[PDB]
Amino acid sequence: SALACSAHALNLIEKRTLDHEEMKALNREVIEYFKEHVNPGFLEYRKSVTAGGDYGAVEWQAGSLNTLVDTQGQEFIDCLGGFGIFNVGHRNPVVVSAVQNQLAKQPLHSQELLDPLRAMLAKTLAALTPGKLKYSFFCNSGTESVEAALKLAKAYQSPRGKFTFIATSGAFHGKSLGALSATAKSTFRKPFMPLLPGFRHVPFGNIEAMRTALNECKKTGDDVAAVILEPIQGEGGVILPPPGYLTAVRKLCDEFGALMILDEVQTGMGRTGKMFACEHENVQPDILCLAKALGGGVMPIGATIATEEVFSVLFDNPFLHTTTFGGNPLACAAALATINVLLEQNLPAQAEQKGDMLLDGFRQLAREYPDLVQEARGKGMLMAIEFVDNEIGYNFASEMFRQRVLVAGTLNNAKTIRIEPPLTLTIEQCELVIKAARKALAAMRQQVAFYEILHLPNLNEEQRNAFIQSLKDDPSQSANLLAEAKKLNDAQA
Amino acid sequence: SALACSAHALNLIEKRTLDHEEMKALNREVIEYFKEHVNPGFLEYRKSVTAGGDYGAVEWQAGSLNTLVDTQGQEFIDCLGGFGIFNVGHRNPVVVSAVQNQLAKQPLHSQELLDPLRAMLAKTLAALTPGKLKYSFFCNSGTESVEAALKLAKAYQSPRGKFTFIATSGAFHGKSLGALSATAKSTFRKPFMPLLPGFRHVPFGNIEAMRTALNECKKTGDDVAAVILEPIQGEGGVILPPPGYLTAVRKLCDEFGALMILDEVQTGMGRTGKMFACEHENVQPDILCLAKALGGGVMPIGATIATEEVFSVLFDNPFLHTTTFGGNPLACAAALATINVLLEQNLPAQAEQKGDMLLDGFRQLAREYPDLVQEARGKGMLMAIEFVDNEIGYNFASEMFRQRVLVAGTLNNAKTIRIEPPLTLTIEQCELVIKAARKALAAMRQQVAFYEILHLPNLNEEQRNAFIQSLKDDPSQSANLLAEAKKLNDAQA
Amino acid sequence: LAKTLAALTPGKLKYSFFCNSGTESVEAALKLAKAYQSPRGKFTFIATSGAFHGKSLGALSATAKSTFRKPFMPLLPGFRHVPFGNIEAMRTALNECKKTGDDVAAVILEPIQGEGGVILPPPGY
Repeated sequence: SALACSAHALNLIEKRTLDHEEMKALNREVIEYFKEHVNPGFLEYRKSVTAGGDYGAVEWQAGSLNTLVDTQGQEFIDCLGGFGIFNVGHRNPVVVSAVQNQLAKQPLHSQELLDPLRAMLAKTLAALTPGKLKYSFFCNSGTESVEAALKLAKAYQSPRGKFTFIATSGAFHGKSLGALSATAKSTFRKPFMPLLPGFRHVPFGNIEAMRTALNECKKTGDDVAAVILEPIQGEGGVILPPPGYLTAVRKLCDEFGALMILDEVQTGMGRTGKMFACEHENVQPDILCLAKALGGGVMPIGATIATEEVFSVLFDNPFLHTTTFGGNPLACAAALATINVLLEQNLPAQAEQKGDMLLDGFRQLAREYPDLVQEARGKGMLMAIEFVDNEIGYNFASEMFRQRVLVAGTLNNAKTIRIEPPLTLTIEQCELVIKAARKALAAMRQQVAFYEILHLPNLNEEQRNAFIQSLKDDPSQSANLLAEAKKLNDAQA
Repeated sequence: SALACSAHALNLIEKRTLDHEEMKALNREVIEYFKEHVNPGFLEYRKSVTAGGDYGAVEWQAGSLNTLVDTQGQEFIDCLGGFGIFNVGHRNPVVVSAVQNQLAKQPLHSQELLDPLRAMLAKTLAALTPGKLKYSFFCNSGTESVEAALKLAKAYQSPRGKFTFIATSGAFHGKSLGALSATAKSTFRKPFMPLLPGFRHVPFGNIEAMRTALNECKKTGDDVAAVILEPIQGEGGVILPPPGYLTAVRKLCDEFGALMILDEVQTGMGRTGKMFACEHENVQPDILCLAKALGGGVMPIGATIATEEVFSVLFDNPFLHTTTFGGNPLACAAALATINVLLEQNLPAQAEQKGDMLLDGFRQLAREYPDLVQEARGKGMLMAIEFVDNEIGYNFASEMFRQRVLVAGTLNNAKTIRIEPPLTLTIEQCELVIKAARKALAAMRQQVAFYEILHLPNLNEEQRNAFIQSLKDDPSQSANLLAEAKKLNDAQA
Repeated sequence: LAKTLAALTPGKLKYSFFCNSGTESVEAALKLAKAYQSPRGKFTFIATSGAFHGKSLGALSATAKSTFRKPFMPLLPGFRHVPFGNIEAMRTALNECKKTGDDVAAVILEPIQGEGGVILPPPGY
């Protein structure tokens, strides 16, 4: 019965530790259900099952601020941070109690009485945001964030006869039909077409291009309502735009009277060094999208902050754009807690020193294995290593998973991996990571070399065997023996 | 500073009671901020400020399961239930601890490791849902619910060459651009047009119409992908469709190979008498949208449950439709708690007896004041009273607000008011409500009559004064004195 | 005529369709491209700014002047304009569309923009 299934899951919430067969039990239901009620695919493409072991790595509870412990007790260092969620770490004590307090009083609002925390957050965000960004709208996610932004721009610009929206190729903005009209990857968009009419993509980091789009549209009577872009393409592979770009986009917008929308969903809340990435070039957008880390990894939340000139649209009919759960008290709680922590222990500043020590650490590794890595890149605690193959990439992401270091990448989309550990990552865990990636890079180089030695056609078995022998006895020579085998295979060529 | 504003709001979370000037202080910031950072409009159109009093009615904390207490200590009976959110009441002790437990372990997931509660919920929902509905997708709201539904239908039906979507006039489904393409009110849609191409509306409760839409589209090569409707139009004014309709829609769909999407966002989780409204006619949709009350008024959540045949689309590329926060552990917690409570204290069954005692109670009041009410209507604990004017309606919703009974309606959209108290409303509070609405209906009838006596043109001041005199001395004669004044005004006519 | 035109036209141009005007000309062209390319999953059409191709709703979707188009919008979905004589631009349009899953059905242009003011494109264009 559903009554049955509810209770069994209800008692498991209460349980805090597990007998080894209580574990086995669990992991087998959880795989069983994932296959029959969730998606069977996540069992196919995820690194938690491929490299799971005998059992998958089913989540259990948070370890420290930076660690995660599965149902077997294995503790993982999070260098994923839920793709930019866990900026203040897992269960940050300051956020968890702000939530638990608010939970004692009133978790959600009535929707009729002026709820106080939504004012306080709207206020704080006004304070925290650059230039004339004043009004906040509150939703539940990063996609609802962008949607409302699109709606604001729309309601603003359509009376002025402007309907077209420029977005950028490689841009991600959300999976809901409205945001998916601005999101750019082929794969994500094609099945659900036709999407919103009038969304046109230009290359990212290309101001010369965006002028031509804004101008062509002008000429043909399809004038641009708004331009929407991320400060850094996060999912897009940690693409950094050319210095001056965001500033130059900002003028270009101002020149053509087009609203500028900044999707700071993955670069907001101090990840890139500054509280908002658009502060590195000190650029003020007309609209700013926030989410993910705004909810301190405790709560889900999305905020849309805009200038007064733009948010005015909603003033005369405030019900034009509502949401049911948006701005609920205990989500509010969470953010104010997160906003407080970020300014107190001043973690944007931490983001920049840990963010360069790490990244440098990776582009060093990247010089030492140019045969497995094209490049590493990032800005503050948002960074990514680009491998040569998805084969290799998924092999890196997977290898370290076993070294109990949790990074990105799935079975297929894995050519470039992303490193996004909490901003609260210690200097001790910082090395432990670059160390783990060095071991990982060694072992892969071993395997890569290993095959290389085998299809050497001119090389005979007698010689090949000598190399394979010294390879296993000395994996350090994986590069030397290789060169010696290739040099030998060419000798008999 | 933002650091400053964060802390002040942070300490207020900690505070549990307020000195009367600590109150005054609060309510004035909260109004001040709402005007300068949230919306000034909500101060114009909401009943919390118009009828606020000297101060507005700023929320503070939950009272009992059915009561809410503002910053002045005034306790309100919730006959709104957050528009169908608070189905198991405010802070239902069983939900709050399931949440607080899960909060001690891990609030959000890593997105790499198989999270156990999302299996358990996916499982339970499979159990709880009629027919072949098997797979659940998890999002954050009611709008994200429908969006994914639209996306499932799309990804299913577009390979089969079907792109058009029929929705119904009066339908509400969400404010995000995708759902807003199916949502039907003019007001909500117009500013943001052009929306998704290929959405066509037909009248609700009209099977004769929907045949013609499905057939016309067939003829013209624009074959219907899916039909989407609510079992009852909730926001649409508690519109009940003709018996047999939902069943007859279900065949019509099956006949034209069109997917049937049921928006049980506001009629789900036991409000109408059954766990899902589509069980009264025992109809199984291809897709089912859930939200609101699924989160036990503690958490925000949305679920999209579908048949295997349909959810298969996502199997081969499970990342086609993801969301960042969807299915997070502590939202999961909340639902399983809510699902458990609803089956335990068997509250759908409570919904039907309280839902008829109330509603009958209103259509009685409705016979006694036919000059202020056209009709009352509902199905289980979803019900609404329809007045004659928005003037009158906002006057009812507002009047009772002061009688500390919290109902729907805003300053303008208020012709029909909705009654949606928690399913945990006691029989004692049940009368207290019908009583409060009787007082309210009296006082309005007084005022209505009062003006009626004044523009009686043939009536002189001397006579008019006698009526006004007895009116104030005996408001019960408001009907009698009126008839006597009108009869007198006609005597001098 | 179908024969003669086959003779008169360069390369593998073989079949002629006959209509009544210059606008009906382009419309059918758009229709041919469409019926050809939509089974192959290609729906977008690149045209050029300054281009004139016709005043009927289909051709007017490819015609480019603001004045001529605005009152009758919304026109055919999926028509995007690039500057004329700019091969560097048209690559980016064809490529951006590729990336976003909106692959280009056909590109339509005049050899010289006539009404467009006798615009001559760069040699090689």
